[PDB]
Amino acid sequence: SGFRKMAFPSGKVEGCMVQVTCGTTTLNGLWLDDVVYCPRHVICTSEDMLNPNYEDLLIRKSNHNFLVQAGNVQLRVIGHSMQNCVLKLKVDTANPKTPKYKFVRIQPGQTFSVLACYNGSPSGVYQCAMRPNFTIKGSFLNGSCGSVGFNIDYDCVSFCYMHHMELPTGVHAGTDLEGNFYGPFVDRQTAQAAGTDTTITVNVLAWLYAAVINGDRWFLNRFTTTLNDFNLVAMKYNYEPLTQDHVDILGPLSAQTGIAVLDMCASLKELLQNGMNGRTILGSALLEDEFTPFDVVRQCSGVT
Amino acid sequence: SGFRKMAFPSGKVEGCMVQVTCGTTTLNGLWLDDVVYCPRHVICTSEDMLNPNYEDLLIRKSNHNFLVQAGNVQLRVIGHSMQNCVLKLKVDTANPKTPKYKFVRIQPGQTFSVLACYNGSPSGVYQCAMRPNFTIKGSFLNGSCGSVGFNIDYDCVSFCYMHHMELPTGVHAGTDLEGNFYGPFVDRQTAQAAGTDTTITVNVLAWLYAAVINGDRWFLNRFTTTLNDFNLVAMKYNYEPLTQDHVDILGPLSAQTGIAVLDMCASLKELLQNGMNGRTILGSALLEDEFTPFDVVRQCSGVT
Ligand SMILES: O=C1C[C@@](O)(C(=O)Nc2cncc3ccccc23)c2cc(Cl)ccc2N1
Ligand SMILES: O=C1C[C@@](O)(C(=O)Nc2cncc3ccccc23)c2cc(Cl)ccc2N1
Repeated sequence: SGFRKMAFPSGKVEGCMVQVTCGTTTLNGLWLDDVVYCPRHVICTSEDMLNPNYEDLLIRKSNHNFLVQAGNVQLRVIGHSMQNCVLKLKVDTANPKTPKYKFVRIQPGQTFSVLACYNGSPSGVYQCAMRPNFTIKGSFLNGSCGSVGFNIDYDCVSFCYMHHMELPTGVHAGTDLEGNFYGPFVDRQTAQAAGTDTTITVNVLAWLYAAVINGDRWFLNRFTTTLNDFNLVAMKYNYEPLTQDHVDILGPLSAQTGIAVLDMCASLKELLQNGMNGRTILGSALLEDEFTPFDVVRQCSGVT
Repeated sequence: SGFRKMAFPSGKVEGCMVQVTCGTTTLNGLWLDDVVYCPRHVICTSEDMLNPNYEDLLIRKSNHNFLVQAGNVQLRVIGHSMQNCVLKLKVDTANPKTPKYKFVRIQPGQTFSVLACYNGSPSGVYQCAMRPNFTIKGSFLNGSCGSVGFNIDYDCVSFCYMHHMELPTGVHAGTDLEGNFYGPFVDRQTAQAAGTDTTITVNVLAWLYAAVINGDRWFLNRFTTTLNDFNLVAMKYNYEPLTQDHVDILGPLSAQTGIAVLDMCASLKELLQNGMNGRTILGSALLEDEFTPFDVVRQCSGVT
């Protein structure tokens, strides 16, 4: 028992991290097969970042201007291309530590592990969620650019996120591995509005099921609700509306605990209207929305 | 910016995890050089665990009864010995993935990363603290035994914890890598009292400094205090007494923020006496004690 914000083991991703330098800018790159992926802002100077013309800036660059270092050995760049907001540097050596992998674009509300890196070196691993507004509440400093987000299914690493920037608000923005930003964000040093964020309702319900599985049951009540009634409350508290799709994904947890989804919704409704009254759930004094129903079942069943 | 409960990258430890079977019991082992370390309860049956005579039980076992599997290849056991609560299985092959390592016994209040494993396979990584009462609030299911806790300093892995058991209270207990339990715990299926736990005061102060570094400053007040006055409050709220040693370790954070340690103590005193009033600090509605002053500086400076 016990419930922790658990990240995937980072080993398969650590073997892919490289350092990419172009001019005076150094950031992280992801080496898979004979290709290194990194943010396209690696080609910028400080004056360029205010309004960069990436096409023009990349033209002034040659393969030899991209210094790729894997650990302490240098990689030879034989090709360069821009795909949306990432650069793909073709190297002459295939990474011998390339795991089985996929590039996937995650949906908001889904979770992933981030391997924070500096100078191509892994420094830490943490679990986070893609916010409904397409930002991530990470932990990233200057040089962290190029760090990736991923999920692991047995031996396959699904890369879903590459870190690009920190908005003036302190939240983080980035792309999938094809260079498409999640959200309305652009890779420019400009004020950018992230939308109104909401709480991931299905995840909070999954975490309430994890609390029940782990003995924390004080919040359970003698009430039930309807999807429509619950959603009136969810709207008032900036929670994502619950759909039958969310109810269906909560099926396994509803079966394991024997608590119908709408009964757990009623518990959540009372928690939202009345607060925690100074109590905690799984060691937290607020409602946690960074565990999906899949995460809760995985952790509560020990999937390796 | 941003502050996350970050674990160390688990790659160096994943390369050491093996599966150890003895009779019908399977748990995790740690393969370093030509030695596999695992909990000595691997030699027990269910009836044995109530009051095991480990010396007698181990006598009935031979090298060939210990099945050690690294990934999918079998290791040949050429020696077996019990050291306190761990078994050391000498194998004829040195682990080619053995990182530079040390066995260290951590002090209560210190933190470490856990690589949760099942059947010798890593399933997740999370950061936790050794509670002042020598328990850990982990996330462990049956089969997790043998999972280890560690810290990483550049290329050196300091192993500090091996998981042994879950107490009836849901908290976790285990040993250092020499088999010495942290706390009064014994490896028996018996009711065991963990002492009264306290909050790691120096860690909460470090986390308050991390909040200040990250912009969350609402809790800062126009007050100061003395070590003696603050400790009267710490005693009342089950917080560890603050010593000049803790003040000295907070030095770097006091210098970075320009907030004297006793001024931060006064902020903490008001937070303890008056609560959070429905506000949050670094996304948390309670006072976090699982980040040491070293963790805060490391994360806030990006040490790889
Ligand atoms: O300040 C910058 C540099 C930049 O490379 C960046 O934000 N990176 C970092 C990434 N993540 C977190 C950070 C925290 C502290 C400083 C830097 C961070 C950058 C890139 C873009 Cl596409 C737009 C604006 C900027 N503005
Ligand atoms: O139930 C048991 C089996 C035992 O191997 C154990 O607790 N392991 C597990 C370890 N960690 C978490 C768990 C959670 C759920 C079940 C098992 C857990 C065990 C070992 C000892 Cl030295 C004493 C009592 C016991 N009692």
